[PDB]
Amino acid sequence: RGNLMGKRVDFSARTVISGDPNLELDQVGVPKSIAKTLTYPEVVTPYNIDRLTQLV
Amino acid sequence: YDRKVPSPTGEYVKEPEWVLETDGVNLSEVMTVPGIDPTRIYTNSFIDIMEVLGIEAGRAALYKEVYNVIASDGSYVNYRHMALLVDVMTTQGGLTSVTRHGFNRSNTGALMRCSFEETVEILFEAGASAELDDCRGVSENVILGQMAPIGTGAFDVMIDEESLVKYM
Amino acid sequence: MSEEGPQVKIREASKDNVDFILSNVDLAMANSLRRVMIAEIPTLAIDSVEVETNTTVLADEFIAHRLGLIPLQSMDIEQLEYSRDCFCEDHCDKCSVVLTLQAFGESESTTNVYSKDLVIVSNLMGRNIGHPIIQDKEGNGVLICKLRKGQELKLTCVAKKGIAKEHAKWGPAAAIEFEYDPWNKLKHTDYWYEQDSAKEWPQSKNCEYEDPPNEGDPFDYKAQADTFYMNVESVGSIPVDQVVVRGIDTLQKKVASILLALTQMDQDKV
Amino acid sequence: REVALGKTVRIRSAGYKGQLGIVKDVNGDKATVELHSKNKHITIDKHKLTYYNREGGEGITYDELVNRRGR
Amino acid sequence: NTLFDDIFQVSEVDPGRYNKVCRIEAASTTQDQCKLTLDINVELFPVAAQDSLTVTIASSLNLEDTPANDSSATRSWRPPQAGDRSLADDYDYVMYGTAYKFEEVSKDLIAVYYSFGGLLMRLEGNYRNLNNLKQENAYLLIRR
Amino acid sequence: MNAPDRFELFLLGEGESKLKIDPDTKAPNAVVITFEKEDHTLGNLIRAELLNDRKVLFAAYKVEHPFFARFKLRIQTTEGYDPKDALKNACNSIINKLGALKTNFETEWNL
Amino acid sequence: YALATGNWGEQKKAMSSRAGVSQVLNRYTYSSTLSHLRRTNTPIGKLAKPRQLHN
Amino acid sequence: MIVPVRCFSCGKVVGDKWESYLNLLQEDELDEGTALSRLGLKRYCCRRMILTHVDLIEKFLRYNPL
Amino acid sequence: PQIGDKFASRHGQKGTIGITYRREDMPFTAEGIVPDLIINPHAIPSRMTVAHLIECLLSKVAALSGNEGDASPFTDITVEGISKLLREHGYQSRGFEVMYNGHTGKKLMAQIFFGPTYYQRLRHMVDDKIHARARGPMQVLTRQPVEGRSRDGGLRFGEMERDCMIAHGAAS
Amino acid sequence: MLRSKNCYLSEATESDLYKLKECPFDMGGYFIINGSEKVLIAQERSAGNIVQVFKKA
Amino acid sequence: SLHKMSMMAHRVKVIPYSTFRLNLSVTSPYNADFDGDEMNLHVPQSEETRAELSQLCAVPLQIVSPQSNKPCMGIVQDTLCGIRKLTLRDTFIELDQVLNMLYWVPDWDGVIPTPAIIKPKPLWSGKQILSVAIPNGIHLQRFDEGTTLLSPKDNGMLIIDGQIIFGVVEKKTVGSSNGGLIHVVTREKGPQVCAKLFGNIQKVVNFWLLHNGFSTGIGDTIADGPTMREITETIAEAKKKVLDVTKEAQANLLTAKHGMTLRESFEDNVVRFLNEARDKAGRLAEVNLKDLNNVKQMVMAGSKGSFINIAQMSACVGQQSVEGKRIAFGFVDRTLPHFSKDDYSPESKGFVENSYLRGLTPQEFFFHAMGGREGLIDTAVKTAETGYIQRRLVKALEDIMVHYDNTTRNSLGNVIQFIYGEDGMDAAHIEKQSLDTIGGSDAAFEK
Amino acid sequence: PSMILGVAASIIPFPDHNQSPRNTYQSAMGKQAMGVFLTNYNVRMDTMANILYYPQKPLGTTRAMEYLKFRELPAGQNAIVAIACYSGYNQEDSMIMNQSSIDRGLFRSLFFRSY
Amino acid sequence: AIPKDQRATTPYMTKYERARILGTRALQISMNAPVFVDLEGETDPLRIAMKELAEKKIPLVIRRYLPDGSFEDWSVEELIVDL
Amino acid sequence: ANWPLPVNIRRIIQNAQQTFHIDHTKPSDLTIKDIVLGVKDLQENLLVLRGKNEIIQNAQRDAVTLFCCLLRSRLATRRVLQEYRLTKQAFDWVLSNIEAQFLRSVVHPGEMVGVLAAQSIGEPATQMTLNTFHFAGVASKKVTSGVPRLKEILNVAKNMKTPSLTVY
Ligand SMILES: [Mg+2]
Ligand SMILES: [Zn+2]
Ligand SMILES: [Zn+2]
Repeated sequence: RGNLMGKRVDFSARTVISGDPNLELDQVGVPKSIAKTLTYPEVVTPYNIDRLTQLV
Repeated sequence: YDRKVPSPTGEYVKEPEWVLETDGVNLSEVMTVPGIDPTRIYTNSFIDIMEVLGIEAGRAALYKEVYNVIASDGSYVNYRHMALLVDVMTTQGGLTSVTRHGFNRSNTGALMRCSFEETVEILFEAGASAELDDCRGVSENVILGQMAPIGTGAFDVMIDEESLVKYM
Repeated sequence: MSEEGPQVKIREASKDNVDFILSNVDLAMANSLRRVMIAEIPTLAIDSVEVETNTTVLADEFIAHRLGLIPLQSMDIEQLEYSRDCFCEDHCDKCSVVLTLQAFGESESTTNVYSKDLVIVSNLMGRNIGHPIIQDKEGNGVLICKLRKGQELKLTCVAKKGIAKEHAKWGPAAAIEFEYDPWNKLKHTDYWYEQDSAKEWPQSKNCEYEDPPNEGDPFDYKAQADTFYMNVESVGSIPVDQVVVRGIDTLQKKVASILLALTQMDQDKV
Repeated sequence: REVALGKTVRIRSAGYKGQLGIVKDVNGDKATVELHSKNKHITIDKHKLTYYNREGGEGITYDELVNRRGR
Repeated sequence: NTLFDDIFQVSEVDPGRYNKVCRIEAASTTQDQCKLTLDINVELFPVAAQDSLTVTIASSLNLEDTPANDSSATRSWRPPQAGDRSLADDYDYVMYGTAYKFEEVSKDLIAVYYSFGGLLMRLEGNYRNLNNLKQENAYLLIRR
Repeated sequence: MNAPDRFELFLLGEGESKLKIDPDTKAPNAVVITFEKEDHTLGNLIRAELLNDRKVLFAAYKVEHPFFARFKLRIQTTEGYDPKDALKNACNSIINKLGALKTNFETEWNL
Repeated sequence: YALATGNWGEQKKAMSSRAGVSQVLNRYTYSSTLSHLRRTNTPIGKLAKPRQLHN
Repeated sequence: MIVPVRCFSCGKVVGDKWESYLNLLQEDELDEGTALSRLGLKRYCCRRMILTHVDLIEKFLRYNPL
Repeated sequence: PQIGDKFASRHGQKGTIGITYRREDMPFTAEGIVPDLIINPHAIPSRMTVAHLIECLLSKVAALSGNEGDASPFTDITVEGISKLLREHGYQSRGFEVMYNGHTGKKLMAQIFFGPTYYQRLRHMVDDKIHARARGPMQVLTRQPVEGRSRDGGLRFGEMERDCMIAHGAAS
Repeated sequence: MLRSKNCYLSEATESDLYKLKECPFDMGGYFIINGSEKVLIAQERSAGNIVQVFKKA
Repeated sequence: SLHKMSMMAHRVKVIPYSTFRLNLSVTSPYNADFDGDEMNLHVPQSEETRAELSQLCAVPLQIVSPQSNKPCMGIVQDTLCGIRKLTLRDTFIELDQVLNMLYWVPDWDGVIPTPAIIKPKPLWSGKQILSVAIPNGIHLQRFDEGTTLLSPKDNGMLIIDGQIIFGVVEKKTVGSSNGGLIHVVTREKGPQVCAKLFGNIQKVVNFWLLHNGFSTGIGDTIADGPTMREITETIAEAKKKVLDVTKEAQANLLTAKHGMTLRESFEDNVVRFLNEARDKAGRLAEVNLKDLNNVKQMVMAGSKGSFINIAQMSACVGQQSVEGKRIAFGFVDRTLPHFSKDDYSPESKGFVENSYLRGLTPQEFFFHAMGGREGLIDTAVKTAETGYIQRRLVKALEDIMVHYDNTTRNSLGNVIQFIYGEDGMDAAHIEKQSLDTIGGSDAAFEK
Repeated sequence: PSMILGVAASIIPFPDHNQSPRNTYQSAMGKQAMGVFLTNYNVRMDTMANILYYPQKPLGTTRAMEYLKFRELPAGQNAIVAIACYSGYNQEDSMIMNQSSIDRGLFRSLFFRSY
Repeated sequence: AIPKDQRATTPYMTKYERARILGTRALQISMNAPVFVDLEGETDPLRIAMKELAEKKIPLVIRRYLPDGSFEDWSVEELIVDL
Repeated sequence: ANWPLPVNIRRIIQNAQQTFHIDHTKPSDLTIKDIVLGVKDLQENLLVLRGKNEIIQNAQRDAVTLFCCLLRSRLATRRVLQEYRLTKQAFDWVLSNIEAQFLRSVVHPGEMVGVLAAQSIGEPATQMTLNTFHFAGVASKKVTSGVPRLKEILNVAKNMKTPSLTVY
């Protein structure tokens, strides 16, 4: 009940929420620090080789 | 009380009637009292409803009780959810309480059962016996870290050679 | 009397406030002028503080903030170049003013430190900038900190050009009164009368100055706001008339820069 | 073995002119410099910022390659 | 492009919980069956009880030289110029709206409902005799 | 700390242009101009002056987000009239009005 | 030990002794300190009567 | 601790008004409102800056320094 | 102070900073007074915080007159006396003021309540609550992510989130 | 306990408290053990030697 | 996380500040505010999870809640009051503001609608801009009490081809109502269209309200002299009736209702009289309030407040009750030491005849404090009890599946329902409808 | 009659005009207010110490807190508050605070940590 | 146990099946699997998967498992997509 | 008469009247035979089970009785020819739209209905206010309702606080 059906996970963040009337219905304002910390693994493909090289 | 008795001309009208309210539960003998209507007698206690009526009548009484419970806050709940709940509670021949002595004492997998109540007792029972866990539930797959056969996992995806050579 | 443009009429003038009436001008222009006057005038203020000895009971950040909030003379501010646009390492005589403050506790009683104790050690080259503004009968100026016997304060400050948009310490104006249409002739607002509008809502002081009281005439839908009553108050770094002149100049410079950018992009396109 | 490591420096040009900080990490031509008054870290070219002494004195450019010392 | 014309003497003006919009009921002085119930803005058109207000329903504001056409719908209305001319110059109150109801009352009386952006007007008359050329998207011009 | 620098709202960064014009396909003879580092101060004045013109059929501006100091201005003019010409005329009129106002204020303060 | 851990009793049998008798002084605000210095607690452990404000 | 240099709301400089305010309070026996009016603080935004100020610097100065 | 810092009044009206504006963008009265804080009126009717408005009016009167205002309970002070004093000062019976938009300078309808009000800063700041983990330190026994912001911990995917995801049907 | 009969600050004046680097606004009433300030929370208990009658289930 | 709406998939937008920013319309399903709330964010690590989150847990995909068969998201807070004030009959907008509002709304076709009034001065009605925001092809028709095709109270609703004809938009149209505009848009067009409509409406209403302004003040809870006199007269009449009832009961001349003793009937009569008096005073205070009152304006919009709030804030506070009864005799036959023994008057038993604006006496202050403490304790117990109940319920039905044979079975394969919901229909795709055959008369049915 | 309140409840102005839960919330949250906790700071070494730059006495004082030394050691500031729906950025419980006031030294504070 | 003429399952394509197919196609494209349709310059695997599903060019077979254990195979191109 | 049903016929007919502009004056094109045959075909085209044997056919037939009754009520010949005046193309469009909406409103297999029901029942439980008292009508019987009543129903308590009985 504390380590099988519920466990701590990676690639997660938590910070104080706030309102923004200028945002869309499906949109969340992520702080720059959180974006720079959290990462997503992308497989290099001919369609994104230049973008991935620029990011690297 | 007022009852919406249909009018002889066709419309629906409010016909006042006398209703007796009792503070005791003895419907076994009250139904035999002459001068009353035995086909309309209702009791807020569903436990003894199936003592004199059927299991289906008990399920209907339980559903009515739940609907009356969710009636004052103004929230509206779809009939399907409450119907499913009362059908689960009355799947067997009697009331199945939502507790460790009710739906728990079933034939489901030990791993999925032991994740809510005390665990080591049922684990010891499983060890003493030799029952087989089919691992077709959600709790077993969560424990084993596999894709549970629910939602997107209810089917299997395969690749076909005929369609593969069809396109190109 | 210059062309059919905006007209001015000064009611009251002083060393810290100017009262004038704006006529033959649109609301947007007046609002833009007020915004520029409150958040666009370049001034001079302390930006960097170097602390050598601080034995007082106040924190270093406290004293730095208090020094940065102290107004300074900015009459000849157009002769000082921005630090970012200056070809120097940190600060030179043509882009900054250096001030040093030294305080020690000699007497047994508390020894106050005032803005008049600041001493300019840089070379002003004849420019009228950097002098602290002391608007007080006693001449002491803004009180910085209080230290007793034994305590010693010694630090060096650097003053740099800036605008109120970057930080509020560079603002030359304190509060600007803006009002138009003392009577509700344009119906731009709806009053909150409980029993009567006239009795519950006090009359503004600008009602007597022109704007004759309305009558039971039909509402005029072809009228627009053209007369504005404004009162500009200055902190002391810049005179009020100079504040208004510099606000107008800044607005003109911004519009001219927009026009220049448009012309440059048109030339680049062709 | 970079010389620009743990030395008090002053940032010139850009928007951080006149600021005081200490170099922390060097990544090729870019180096990470902290700030004294501001609680933030910024990355700029190592050839741009000047170099001062730890105790305090005159400041020099990136010519510290020929003199592996402070000041 | 004119579709209606009458005198419509007005009576019983009472807005109701409002300060800028009034509801005026009028009856034509020529026909004994015509009736009107229209909402107007008294800030620009301050009418009073027992008054004559010539009304006119037009499909378009163009002059008689240009015949009625369906190309005037969704034309991205432009601010009026100085040299342009229109039928509105002869009136004091012109409103634009859409018809949304055509009800039948009694045997020969029909009611036409219009909505001028929120202001509703109800017009009655003899079917196939007076209100036989009203479809939708019609102007309303009122003269003092 | 994620707090942006205070100078980022009024200083043009590297690789950024003050003006950037994009044609509008929604309506003919319509363009969209994006300004940088401006916060309503030039936007209101420019919109009012453009609306003061007679050959301009549309003039509006908006600020997408208070975080970034940038507003978009959309101008639609009549047939045969360049929106850039209308913008230049509005700017020239603003300059003339500001100069006249400054001269009048100086004359009034002199006495 | 009693004044530090807050368990009123000897070192042994601390499980059966009361806890929270001694607490670190709250010095975030003068009002907070004054409130903490005039605080009472009733050891009870489901029941609404003891929590109600009696007359 | 010490009087703020500038008013928070508008930005009027009140750093030299504390000594004059105390002197007017303790020589001329004027009430707070009259002293505030004499000092030139018209808007209540500036009035609240020195009307509700606590001089905690003296308490800190009471302790013996180094 | 920055966006996200918790602030509250003396009447249980807590909140956090959502946006910040400069002096030019803030609304202003005819005398050039801009507010330090702006509070949504929707919080008043639900919470029945009449004392907030009463204290605002009393503080405005005290600032205008210079004398300390008595807000002790069970006293003879009523709203009518404060209103009379404010009207004598010549501002408004109920404290309403006429402001302007500021962005355009146009007059604003629905006159705004104005006046000083005591506010306090709470110990909860957004700087001490923001956390983010991506493959940080590792535990020993359970070999699951550690717990705690100070030691670079990871948020727990509890059981409730598990049944929520189950109901969503997102098995992967 | 601080500011008690056995404490040095019981008879100290404002000047003495300032000299001893102690805040005159401090009220005492707490124990200083291991350099940490501890306050004993009052414990609420039923009064003894009192006859009480209750009805059982 | 109680319901599935507590988990949503959003689109990342990088912002220059260290906080989480979300649309105001998604707070209702989250049940969250901005007073210091904390919320967690999880990112996927594979294409499988990313695609399934985008196609299954997207925010627009959960507009209609399957629980209550109604949309779980709508216009709330000041946007509701702004949309109510904008759609008023007397609301008119000038040319420049109309152009600004039109440009603010995205996906705009660039066509300026014809103003309602053209001759004296070009003026656009408030409903025109909202109709521009609303996409075409949507038709809605709601009839309220006393609503006709020429309704003078501007009640009800009627939209034709995405154009507002009449009716002030309120919480019954852009709220969480089953027959509201949001439900119709979601059922007719795609969820993306509904999200775009949400954004456009929010933007236009916020822009209009920014330059208009909305406030509240102390005077909004102040009634005139005659209204307070009438309230005091009603309270005095209720007190006189209570005193007469007490005098009748003390003389043993009051009959006891069957099934209860004299004390219970007397207490029921007293509480009924007090509640009726409070309701009457509140109704009088609400009636006296003008249309320009800010609290009343918020009440009409439905964003916040209620009739009871106005009553307790302006006219009179209700009788304080603990455990469903009046204030019990904590002392020996007394409630407080300041009262005499055997005092059954409403003031001594916890009736607050004052109001929040007027102030409270110490006795009613103590009674109100006791009531608030009881309420806080009740919520504190109830949250834990309902949490445990929810956990047990989730555990009970955590393995119920609808299979490809349209039967609902558990993990063991036992059949509990041969067809889901006895009809095999999704909950989110059901709307309330009227059957015309059952109702009416035989003659009407035949005709 | 006002003597029946506690230390935290004695700071609330006009507590009789508010609902009881509001008074309870204010009393609970008063202990978390930031201010000058003691004049003995700068000589003590505490784990955490938050003090205010410019503490200010409340304008709406109460007679009960005269003996509580609240005026000598306040825990807040007098800020001008406008109750309005401006820009729609202060919905629910959010608030809009002036940036110029922040730059001029409003509500800023000091933080002390000891190891 | 793979009947064809006795397939009683719905001919339509469920939301879960659509999500799974789109995800699998996107993942395969991301890991450099051959694409049977032109991309129109697109570079996002998920949108390429949606484009392939639009014209029914995904070579996949859905195996729907009956509760007893039997199953029937449905081709992607033969499943009607309406949601 | 107001009951929740899958497909909204009124919205469909209103949309079909708004499109395919109805003159309201010209005679209609529908015939009695065409209307009756179209209604019967639409009734036969509603599939929710898709079986072949008699049992599944009967289940499909009696699982859509309410929807068939509503469709018959809303698509009567007199109603179409008098109020909902449409043309042949409009009628065909209405039938096709109704069939498509009904087929799209079927529950997708693989959905967790038990968890949905549990959440839909538990959410109002948390959202309810205090439910310990105030549940009294004419007679102050202190009838148990709300959270305690729901808890005792779920636990199936053999001794409820306030047993009741109703006699007609
Ligand atoms: Mg909250
Ligand atoms: Zn230089
Ligand atoms: Zn000021």
